[PDB]
Amino acid sequence: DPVQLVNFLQSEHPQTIAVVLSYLDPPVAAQILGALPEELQTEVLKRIALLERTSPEVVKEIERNLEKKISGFVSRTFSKVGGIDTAAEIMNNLDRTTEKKIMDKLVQENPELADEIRRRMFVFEDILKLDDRSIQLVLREVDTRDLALALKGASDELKEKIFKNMSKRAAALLKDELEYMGPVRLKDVEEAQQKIINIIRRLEEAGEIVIAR
Ligand SMILES: [Ca+2]
Ligand SMILES: [Ca+2]
Repeated sequence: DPVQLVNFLQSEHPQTIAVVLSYLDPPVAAQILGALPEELQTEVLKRIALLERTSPEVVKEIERNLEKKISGFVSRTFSKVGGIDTAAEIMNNLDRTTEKKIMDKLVQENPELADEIRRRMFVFEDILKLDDRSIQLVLREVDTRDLALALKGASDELKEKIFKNMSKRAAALLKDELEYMGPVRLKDVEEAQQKIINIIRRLEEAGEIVIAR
């Protein structure tokens, strides 16, 4: 059912439809053209054909911004390459014997790098490997809004590890807000989780807690 497309275009003038249809894959562009009112059809195609001779000023402006946005992505992504994030992602994907060997050597040789990589490897579910005191320390820094949102994207064992580390009442209160907030978007769960991730990272940066490995 493409139809919502047809109504969008139905009430436009031929040159605007020609401009709109030209940024599509031609089979899609044809399906839409075929469904447009019969009286508009021939003239839309004529305008599509003659579009590189008329050449609207809007087309160049669309390219001038398409160009800049793709350019900037390329510059932000590839001007510097590698780094601590890359290193962390690689270690998370290595076989356990290899990553223990690499981490073991870095604890001897360059201990602060090992720590940087350790912090950067941490991912939300790694809270399960934190000890109770560490979790308790993390909780007195995170607010209940941020925590509840973050757990809406969590497994039971994770939720349980949190519940065991708060007062018997505040656990029951937390369980309640999780039941009654409902619809939340992935984006909001991610940054809530990331807010917590940074707190865990800052606390280990200060030597307040240990991240297991
Ligand atoms: Ca980079
Ligand atoms: Ca440190």
